[PDB]
Order: sequence, then structure tokens, then C-alpha cells
Amino acid sequence: ECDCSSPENPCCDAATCKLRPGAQCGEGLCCEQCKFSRAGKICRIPRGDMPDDRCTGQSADCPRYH
Repeated sequence: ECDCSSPENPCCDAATCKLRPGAQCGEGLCCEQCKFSRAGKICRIPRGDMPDDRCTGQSADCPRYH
């Protein structure tokens, strides 16, 4: 298993398919240049008045309220 889906992704070492040194992530709504996006950054807009989702600063995915 690999940190990045695609071998083209520079966030991962080609040889291992694991994140390159210093990288936090390689993909997701909350990944920017191989690092976690800023905590509190909007990452998902619903229609209507349901709450938006924001990045946590500790994960590369955009969380959901449940």
C-alpha cells in the first residue's frame, strides 16, 4: 500500500510509493503541496443551510459532521 494513488505524484518517493521526507500528504481536499492545509479552511460547501466543513490541520481529507 501506497500513500499516493498515482506514481506520478511527486508527494511520494517513487521507489517506495510512500510519502517523501517531510511530506504530510499527497492527496485530498485538505492537502496543499504535500502538507496539511490550514486548520479552519473551508473545504466543502453544501447547498442550503447545512454546515460547511473545514480542514483540521491534522488530516488531508475534508471532514464531515455526523
